[PDB]
Amino acid sequence: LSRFLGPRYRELARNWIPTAGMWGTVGAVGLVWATDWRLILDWVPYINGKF
Amino acid sequence: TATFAQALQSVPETQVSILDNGLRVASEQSSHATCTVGVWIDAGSRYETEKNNGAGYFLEHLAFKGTKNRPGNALEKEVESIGAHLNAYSTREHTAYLIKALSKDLPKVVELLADIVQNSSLEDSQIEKERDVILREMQENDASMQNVVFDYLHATAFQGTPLAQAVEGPSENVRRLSRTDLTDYLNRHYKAPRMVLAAAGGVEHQQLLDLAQKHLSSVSRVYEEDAVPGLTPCRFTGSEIRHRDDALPLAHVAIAVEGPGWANPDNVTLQVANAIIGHYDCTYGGGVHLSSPLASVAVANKLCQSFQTFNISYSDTGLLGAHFVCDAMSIDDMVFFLQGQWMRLCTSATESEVTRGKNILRNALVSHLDGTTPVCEDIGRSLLTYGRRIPLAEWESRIQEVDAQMLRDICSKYFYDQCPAVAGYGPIEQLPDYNRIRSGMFWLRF
Amino acid sequence: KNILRNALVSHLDGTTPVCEDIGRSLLTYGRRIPLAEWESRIQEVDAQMLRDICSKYFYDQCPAVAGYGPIEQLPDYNRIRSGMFWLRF
Amino acid sequence: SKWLDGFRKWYYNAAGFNKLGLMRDDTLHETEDVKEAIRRLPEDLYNDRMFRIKRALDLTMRHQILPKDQWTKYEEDKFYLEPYLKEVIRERKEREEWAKK
Amino acid sequence: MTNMRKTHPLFKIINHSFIDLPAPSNISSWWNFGSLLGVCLMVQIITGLFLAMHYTSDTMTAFSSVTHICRDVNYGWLIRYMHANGASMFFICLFLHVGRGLYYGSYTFMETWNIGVLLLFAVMATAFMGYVLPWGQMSFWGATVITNLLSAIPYIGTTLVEWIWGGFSVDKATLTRFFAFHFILPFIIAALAIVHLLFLHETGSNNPTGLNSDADKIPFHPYYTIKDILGILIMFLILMTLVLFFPDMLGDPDNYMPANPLNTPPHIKPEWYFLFAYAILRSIPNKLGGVLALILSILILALMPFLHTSKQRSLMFRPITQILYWILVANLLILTWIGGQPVEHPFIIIGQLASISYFSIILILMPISGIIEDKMLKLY
Ligand SMILES: CCCCCCCCCCCCCCCCCC(=O)OC[C@H](COP(=O)(O)OCCN)OC(=O)CCCCCCCCCCCCCCCCC
Ligand code: HEM
Ligand code: HEM
Repeated sequence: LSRFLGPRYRELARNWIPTAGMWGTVGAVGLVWATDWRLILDWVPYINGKF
Repeated sequence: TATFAQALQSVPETQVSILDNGLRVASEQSSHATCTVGVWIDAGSRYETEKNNGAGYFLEHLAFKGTKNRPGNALEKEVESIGAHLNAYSTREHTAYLIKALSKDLPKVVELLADIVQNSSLEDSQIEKERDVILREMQENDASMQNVVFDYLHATAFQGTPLAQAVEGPSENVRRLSRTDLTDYLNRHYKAPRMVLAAAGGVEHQQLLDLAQKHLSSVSRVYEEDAVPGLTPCRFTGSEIRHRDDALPLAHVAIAVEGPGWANPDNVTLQVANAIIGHYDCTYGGGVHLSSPLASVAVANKLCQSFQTFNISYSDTGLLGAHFVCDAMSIDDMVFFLQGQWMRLCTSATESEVTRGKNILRNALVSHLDGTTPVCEDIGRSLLTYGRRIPLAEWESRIQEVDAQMLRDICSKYFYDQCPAVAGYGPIEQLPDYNRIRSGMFWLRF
Repeated sequence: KNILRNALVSHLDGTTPVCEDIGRSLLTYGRRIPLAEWESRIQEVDAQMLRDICSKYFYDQCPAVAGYGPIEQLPDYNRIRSGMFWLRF
Repeated sequence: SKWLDGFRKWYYNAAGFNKLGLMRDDTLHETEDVKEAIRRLPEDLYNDRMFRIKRALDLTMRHQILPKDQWTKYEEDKFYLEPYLKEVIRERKEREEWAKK
Repeated sequence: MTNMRKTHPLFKIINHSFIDLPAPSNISSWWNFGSLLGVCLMVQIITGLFLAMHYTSDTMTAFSSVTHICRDVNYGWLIRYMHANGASMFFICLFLHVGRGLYYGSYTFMETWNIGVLLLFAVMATAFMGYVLPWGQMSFWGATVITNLLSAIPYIGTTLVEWIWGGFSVDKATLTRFFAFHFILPFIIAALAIVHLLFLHETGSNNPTGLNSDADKIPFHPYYTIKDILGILIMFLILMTLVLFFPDMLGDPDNYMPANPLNTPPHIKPEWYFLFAYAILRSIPNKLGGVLALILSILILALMPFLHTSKQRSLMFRPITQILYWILVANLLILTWIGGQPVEHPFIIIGQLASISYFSIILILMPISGIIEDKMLKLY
């Protein structure tokens, strides 16, 4: 995959890192919320009252 | 050799003086044997109050039909006698009366311009003849589709303000205005502090200043009732006007957002953004190898007949957007691709396209400032809008300070999640309505 | 029948097609068939024997097909041969 | 060398597209570059190529091959598509390099 | 005007898909097989529907209902054995369809290939739970074994297996939900087959030469109409001789005993179409690694379009990769044989070498062979 090895593609990747990281944060928060994961929701203060 | 920097700094400076009336007198000297001398007045359709909506246009028609000192065509006989060219134009904010002549005919030309600004005899028979002329030229101007589309865009973008109304005005006002309305408009909006005498080419500044002292001194300087007009900001409205007429062969669509204005420097950055998108029409020889992605996809998919980008600026407002001409069955696709390019400039601007846009803007500015007429035009607009003539070195500095990060920041400030004004004319059924365009004004992936 | 009557009477007009018809008639039939005989043979034709003759020469017969030009959408011989009969009949 | 050339003729006969009358460049899979090079061909070579492809498809349809005198011999297998393919490949690399920088 | 076949909106879909569809003239009998699959799918559904008219998904009466179908329902033995041997025939036709797609370069139709891989996963899951349904000894113990390999997944596997079980082991809830899922999945398989045909008719179909067959194309009707009817009739000959003459040569005898959780069989196997995957999983001496080996075996079957490094499409003119392909098919036969054998000498080392050679042939040897062929044909 040597097509995308250049300064323009590196600049595009660097520009799209924070949006992808924010979407990964969205996915992780949604996964923890939907599965009701005890490894994280036991640490958030207001969520502790339902356990 | 000399690089771009000292070639720009070797341009002669525009020297500005001021008379006792407040009339600005600005000139720039070159080695040409010809010259362009014009008068720029801060008076357009924005200063009209819907009862005199065609006063500037109709005065622009009447201004060459004779004065008190030079009655009738003898006046234009004089501007034939030296072989000079006489032009005038009116916009929504500025009016210009300019003469291209030789250098040695510099005094009489200035004297001629003096008559045109303060001695115009408005004969009633000439008023009727120019009324019929204005009616027939509106009857040919509505055949030109892009003027109709840009007037529709101005109307729907500046609803309820004096910036919606056209320069020509409605036809009822053309049938209605008399000589006294023209006299009141002439005594209200032709004030000496709102006037610039601009000269470009083979002119001496001291001789031009002496001629302005001789002829252009004591124009009015006084509003005669202590009733000074004030410029009022215009409300922008995200809206849509759709003039459907299916018998036309081609459709013209303009989409714009609110511009920053004359004095806001990020205009320069926005100009670079326009240079990334560029212009296209069907006679361009580039083929599929055009650098603009919109032009390349238009050639590849046979979508548009033409498109262009505009940054129209008025006093702290403006319209920034794109106008395209295409057949009906392509319209929606064109809109989609156009919006994608805007969002790419809001999200994924790279350094190479920014460098290309900066080079295109440098070429555009220097190639536009060529000849005595566009230099005089730039001097008049610069003294009316900025209050000073911005030199090309300052433009080059403001261009070279633009990088990709501030370009996508300013583009996100002005394009992303903004309500546009849409004006369509022709077979525009497949032109999407306001929800689809408004949803295309942002991306769900940012 | 009216079209055929008008066609043959209009064709036999002028010396050249009459001589042409005489030459073909004596070469093929051995005699010149008079035009009243043609009219009698036309007027003896009704819908029943037209159906019988068209079924004998047309229905479920293998045709000869010639094509020239952009004939890609010209159907196969199997499709044409299937179209030379009806399943409803 | 000569042994490699003889083994390459043996592999050419073992490949078996000469038994259908096909050339080397007829058997190329139509990628974007191959379709562009086919579109750049002159009409005589284009018509020859598609008649050869149609005849090969007909022979494969009836599960037969050509007579041995009608086989594409090794020394008359002219690479007609190869310079057009090199032109298309080189200009695609140029466009890729320009988009890369 | 009266060309209803191409103006009626319902009839134009059948026309465009089966009558005026331009098909290559030179496609062999291998191209019949996918059509057979659709017909076989219909057969399964029909037999299953009649098998659903007398079967109860209760652990105390599932075996009793199967015996009541085979003994008291008129021709119920015929319907049951047509269903079982039609599952076997479906997997035979799947294997030959996939082998045609691998050999003739048909995986370059990437969307059709991926929808096929999803279809293959759905059919394997459907057949597994359908084999659990008669509630014999081998059904219960195969379900227990396969769910334990699912429980090999770390940190979520055990809770997922007790969620799928509906309890502590394979029980009443597992059998009833397996009946529900075994009913509902073939209709999703039919919808995915509609998507399969949609993508293929979008891209057109391939020919054994791998060339552009646009110069010589024929209508689907009546050529491939009568050719696929001949193929359906041959397939029904093989299916009905398998039903009426050798009904138990593919099944297992221990499924004719009722399910006993106290008694375990001496050797536990799945059916023959899962035996190569069982041998692939069983060769690696780890649980999670074996489950990943099975999943990645079907996933490298999905990954096959990214490994094509040849300028020719089909293997008709590629003899070295032909040899490698037949070695791969031979290796799959060896893995199917090993999957039905217990773990003694030398079956462990034979299965280990078979799985290693399988992954090495698919992942390494075929693109290297294609590069060597491109060198030998003087392409570059
Ligand atoms: C050299 C020629 C053949 C031998 C001498 C015989 C000459 C006869 C001459 C008369 C004409 C016969 C007909 C010719 C028809 C077309 C040509 C042909 O069939 O060629 C032979 C064939 C392919 O040869 P080719 O692929 O061109 O060789 C590549 C080498 N560079 O096939 C071969 O070359 C042989 C391939 C043998 C492959 C053996 C594989 C063994 C291993 C299988 C393992 C399977 C199980 C794996 C399990 C793993 C886990 C335990
Ligand atoms: C929606 C349609 C289907 C229904 C309603 C259905 C229903 C049933 C029923 C009730 C049984 C239990 C009776 C028996 O044991 O023979 C069964 C068994 C089975 N089904 Fe299906 N089935 C369907 C489709 C399929 C499909 C598509 C396959 C895969 C090809 C399949 C594979 C099997 C297998 C392997 C068995 C076990 C046969 C045995 O051991 O007796 N079924 N099915
Ligand atoms: C559920 C069972 C399946 C059905 C009903 C099915 C149906 C079909 C049908 C009707 C065709 C067109 C006729 C033909 O060329 O044989 C076809 C072709 C095809 N199928 Fe499937 N298919 C199935 C499984 C698969 C699988 C598992 C794959 C992926 C490995 C696959 C990939 C393909 C490909 C690539 C073609 C194109 C053949 C070519 O043009 O060479 N199919 N299928």
